[PDB]
Amino acid sequence: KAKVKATLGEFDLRDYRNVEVLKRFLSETGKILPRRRTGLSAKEQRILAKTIKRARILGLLPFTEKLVRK
Amino acid sequence: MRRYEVNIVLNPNLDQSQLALEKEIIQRALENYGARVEKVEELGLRRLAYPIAKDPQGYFLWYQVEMPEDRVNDLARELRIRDNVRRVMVVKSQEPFLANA
Amino acid sequence: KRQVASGRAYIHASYNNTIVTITDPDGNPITWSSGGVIGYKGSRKGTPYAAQLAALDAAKKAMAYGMQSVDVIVRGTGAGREQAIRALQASGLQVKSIVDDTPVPHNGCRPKKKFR
Amino acid sequence: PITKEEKQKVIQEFARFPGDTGSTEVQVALLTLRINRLSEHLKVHKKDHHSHRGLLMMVGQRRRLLRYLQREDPERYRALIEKLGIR
RNA sequence: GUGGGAGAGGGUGGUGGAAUUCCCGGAGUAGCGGUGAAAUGCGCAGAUACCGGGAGGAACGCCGAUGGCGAAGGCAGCCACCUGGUCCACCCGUGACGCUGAGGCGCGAAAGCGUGGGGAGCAAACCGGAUUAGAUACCCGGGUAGUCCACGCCCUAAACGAUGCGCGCUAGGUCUCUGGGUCUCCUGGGGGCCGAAGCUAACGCGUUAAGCGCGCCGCCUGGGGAGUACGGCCGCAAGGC
Ligand SMILES: [Mg+2]
Ligand SMILES: [Mg+2]
Ligand SMILES: [Mg+2]
Ligand SMILES: [Mg+2]
Ligand SMILES: [Mg+2]
Ligand SMILES: [Mg+2]
Ligand SMILES: [Mg+2]
Ligand SMILES: [Mg+2]
Ligand SMILES: [Mg+2]
Ligand SMILES: [Mg+2]
Ligand SMILES: [Mg+2]
Ligand SMILES: [Mg+2]
Ligand SMILES: [Mg+2]
Ligand SMILES: [Mg+2]
Ligand SMILES: [Mg+2]
Ligand SMILES: [Mg+2]
Ligand SMILES: [Mg+2]
Ligand SMILES: [Mg+2]
Ligand SMILES: [Mg+2]
Ligand SMILES: [Mg+2]
Ligand SMILES: [Mg+2]
Ligand SMILES: [Mg+2]
Ligand SMILES: [Mg+2]
Ligand SMILES: [Mg+2]
Ligand SMILES: [Mg+2]
Ligand SMILES: [Mg+2]
Ligand SMILES: [Mg+2]
Ligand SMILES: [Mg+2]
Ligand SMILES: [Mg+2]
Ligand SMILES: [Mg+2]
Ligand SMILES: [Mg+2]
Ligand SMILES: [Mg+2]
Ligand SMILES: [Mg+2]
Ligand SMILES: [Mg+2]
Ligand SMILES: [Mg+2]
Ligand SMILES: [Mg+2]
Ligand SMILES: [Mg+2]
Ligand SMILES: [Mg+2]
Ligand SMILES: [Mg+2]
Ligand SMILES: [Mg+2]
Ligand SMILES: [Mg+2]
Ligand SMILES: [Mg+2]
Ligand SMILES: [Mg+2]
Ligand SMILES: [Mg+2]
Ligand SMILES: [Mg+2]
Ligand SMILES: [Mg+2]
Ligand SMILES: [Mg+2]
Ligand SMILES: [Mg+2]
Ligand SMILES: [Mg+2]
Ligand SMILES: [Mg+2]
Ligand SMILES: [Mg+2]
Ligand SMILES: [Mg+2]
Ligand SMILES: [Mg+2]
Ligand SMILES: [Mg+2]
Ligand SMILES: [Mg+2]
Ligand SMILES: [Mg+2]
Ligand SMILES: [Mg+2]
Ligand SMILES: [Mg+2]
Ligand SMILES: [Mg+2]
Ligand SMILES: [Mg+2]
Ligand SMILES: [Mg+2]
Ligand SMILES: [Mg+2]
Ligand SMILES: [Mg+2]
Ligand SMILES: [Mg+2]
Ligand SMILES: [Mg+2]
Ligand SMILES: [Mg+2]
Ligand SMILES: [Mg+2]
Ligand SMILES: [Mg+2]
Ligand SMILES: [Mg+2]
Ligand SMILES: [Mg+2]
Ligand SMILES: [Mg+2]
Ligand SMILES: [Mg+2]
Ligand SMILES: [Mg+2]
Ligand SMILES: [Mg+2]
Ligand SMILES: [Mg+2]
Ligand SMILES: [Mg+2]
Repeated sequence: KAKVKATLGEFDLRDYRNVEVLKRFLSETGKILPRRRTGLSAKEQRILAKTIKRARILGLLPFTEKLVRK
Repeated sequence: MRRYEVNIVLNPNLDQSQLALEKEIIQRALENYGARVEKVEELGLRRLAYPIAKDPQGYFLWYQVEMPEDRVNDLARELRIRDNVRRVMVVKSQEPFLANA
Repeated sequence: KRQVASGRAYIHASYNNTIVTITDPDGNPITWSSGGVIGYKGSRKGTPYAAQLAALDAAKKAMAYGMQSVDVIVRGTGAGREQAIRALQASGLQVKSIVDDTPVPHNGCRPKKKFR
Repeated sequence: PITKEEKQKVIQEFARFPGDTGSTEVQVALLTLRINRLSEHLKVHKKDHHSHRGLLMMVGQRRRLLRYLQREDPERYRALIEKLGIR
């Protein structure tokens, strides 16, 4: 499978308000994908985690979701 | 004085009488705390990822300001007073860290 | 005596019992069943067979009110979690969708010694 | 905190000559400002013990330099002390 | 000094969603719960399961790491203010200003003490139910102190790398965090794994030394009696040195 950084443009990892790209980092649930799946570096991942959590408080990213399967 | 970004979500049911007042109330409180404005982005109605105050949407305001640092928390306290104000998040402005550059 | 004809079926599966509630589309329940509602008494409630007959009993109970379509909601890890869904599919009630909504805390309340 | 605007006013005040950034007079001046800034932060915030350890170290550093000045040129030590109001 | 950096380092205020419990309403019957089986328990005064509203307390899922920070204890939601340590580049300034450190002074997980709050979940003691030859236990149902906050004590620990601090020297390889660079790589500062020489009783250690040297502090001198007795200092007590 592809990684998220691999299929994406040049984006601001620090902009908490850009949902279209930030949504691509959550999973089927609201969970923040691991580095195995985001292709991010050690430092980039630390920044993403913090920006996603910021967007979650503005109401733009979901804290958790429901899985439609099983 | 440092530079911050003010994010303000308000109730997305207001008419023009109410929206203009709540916004000019925001203008008034900024003047009172010494916050010079630099630019503003008004995004308006936005689908929320979870219900906030039983309402599935929010009305969004973003401000880039330069104000004294000691007065930021007193500015937040004053903004959150209004009923129609739902979220106040004041972030210290940062450099736009690029990725996949 | 209601004629709802479409609604939700919550499967609550724990290791000691499986129990099924069938509600109208806005969540108010209609009928329900469990491993204890059918004959079983003890540890046999948390068996997959009990889960089967439980789902099926609540299914036939909802037929009386005229249900056809069902949106399945599943909570918990337990034996006969899958066995109860498979019963609901075969029950005749057309299964619209299936969602696992098991509530997991964000690590807030200290668990009983059993769960640490 | 301590902005470079304030920093430079102190260095240019205590420099033995223009361009001197590392004199013992310049160091103990700079330290003394950091000491007061911290002890005022510690007047309130009495429960901040980790920051307090940093203060115990600046105090020691200041005293080692004064103890050094005292040995080499005791006149410049008297002038430094009375200018900063210490000991 | 200057210019940059990363970070659950500390303190204060504010704030977000998930979950548990409780209350209100709706809808809805005959059980739920729990175990190896059970039973005590709860349920017709309507529980369990389900939708909605509210209250309150505690802890932060994913990110999360074999990761980072701190002198140690220890430190994970997010925001803001106050603040400590530290690393790198420049080769600018001072001109041996250094190292260690008996005593002193401060910090010091958990449990415990005092005063006043707080109290959702958990839970010593305790009340029950089981198991059992017995059960002063493991398993089950309850439950008080306590766990949480403020202020003041207490000073213990497998407080562990069971490895005191600083400096110099002595093959490399590989993984990694974070800087700088003429950016297959080079070069620092951390975190790991193999391993030269060498050391070690052995296991193992090996540029993060348990190698080679030097400086300084602490400490040991067979087991039991015993961390006891006595004396002293500390403590409200428990008790500690
Ligand atoms: Mg408000
Ligand atoms: Mg059972
Ligand atoms: Mg948990
Ligand atoms: Mg706990
Ligand atoms: Mg917990
Ligand atoms: Mg477990
Ligand atoms: Mg459970
Ligand atoms: Mg678990
Ligand atoms: Mg488990
Ligand atoms: Mg556990
Ligand atoms: Mg577990
Ligand atoms: Mg310069
Ligand atoms: Mg912190
Ligand atoms: Mg903090
Ligand atoms: Mg805090
Ligand atoms: Mg009720
Ligand atoms: Mg009964
Ligand atoms: Mg009960
Ligand atoms: Mg009870
Ligand atoms: Mg009864
Ligand atoms: Mg009874
Ligand atoms: Mg509810
Ligand atoms: Mg309460
Ligand atoms: Mg969890
Ligand atoms: Mg977990
Ligand atoms: Mg983890
Ligand atoms: Mg974790
Ligand atoms: Mg660690
Ligand atoms: Mg470290
Ligand atoms: Mg530890
Ligand atoms: Mg700092
Ligand atoms: Mg020079
Ligand atoms: Mg010279
Ligand atoms: Mg000389
Ligand atoms: Mg000492
Ligand atoms: Mg002293
Ligand atoms: Mg202690
Ligand atoms: Mg304690
Ligand atoms: Mg107490
Ligand atoms: Mg309990
Ligand atoms: Mg118990
Ligand atoms: Mg026996
Ligand atoms: Mg605790
Ligand atoms: Mg420890
Ligand atoms: Mg030994
Ligand atoms: Mg020891
Ligand atoms: Mg060395
Ligand atoms: Mg580079
Ligand atoms: Mg290294
Ligand atoms: Mg190897
Ligand atoms: Mg090997
Ligand atoms: Mg090999
Ligand atoms: Mg050898
Ligand atoms: Mg050997
Ligand atoms: Mg060997
Ligand atoms: Mg080795
Ligand atoms: Mg060397
Ligand atoms: Mg050495
Ligand atoms: Mg001794
Ligand atoms: Mg003897
Ligand atoms: Mg013996
Ligand atoms: Mg012995
Ligand atoms: Mg013995
Ligand atoms: Mg003995
Ligand atoms: Mg002994
Ligand atoms: Mg002994
Ligand atoms: Mg004895
Ligand atoms: Mg002896
Ligand atoms: Mg003892
Ligand atoms: Mg004696
Ligand atoms: Mg005594
Ligand atoms: Mg006494
Ligand atoms: Mg006693
Ligand atoms: Mg006793
Ligand atoms: Mg003792
Ligand atoms: Mg004793």
